[PDB]
Amino acid sequence: ATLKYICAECSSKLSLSRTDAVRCKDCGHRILLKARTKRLVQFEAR
Amino acid sequence: KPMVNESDGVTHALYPQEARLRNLTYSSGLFVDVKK
Amino acid sequence: MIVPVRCFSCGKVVGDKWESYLNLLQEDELDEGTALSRLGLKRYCCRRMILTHVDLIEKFLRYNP
Ligand SMILES: [Zn+2]
Ligand SMILES: [Zn+2]
Repeated sequence: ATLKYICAECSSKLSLSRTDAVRCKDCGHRILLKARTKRLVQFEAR
Repeated sequence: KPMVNESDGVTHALYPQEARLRNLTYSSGLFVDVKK
Repeated sequence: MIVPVRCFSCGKVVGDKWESYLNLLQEDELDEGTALSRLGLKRYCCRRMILTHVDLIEKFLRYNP
């Protein structure tokens, strides 16, 4: 149910708030993405 | 070989792909036997 | 970079023909020139479309998450 961030390599829904480091649950790989929006998006099909 | 000495962590065996994304400098350590 | 659906020039469907064509080459060991005619691609506008596609998507897929 939900998520927020992600690990570039070991793609694993993660997340946290301020001063929670910027690492991952396993992969140190301090990168982290920000997975899609819930607000669905629409497109012109042309 | 390339290394990333960052405070709050060891020294990661740095890599291209990451130095780019992170805006680091894909460099490395220079060591010489200083004799006294 | 995935087969184009339909040719830019005349618009004739061509999205399907990708896999079929790749076979008429590998398996049915034919030559492009014929493989294309086999798939019903008449004029060059349709021919050039398939004959020239560079299915990059494959190298893309080969990445990870
Ligand atoms: Zn991780
Ligand atoms: Zn055509």
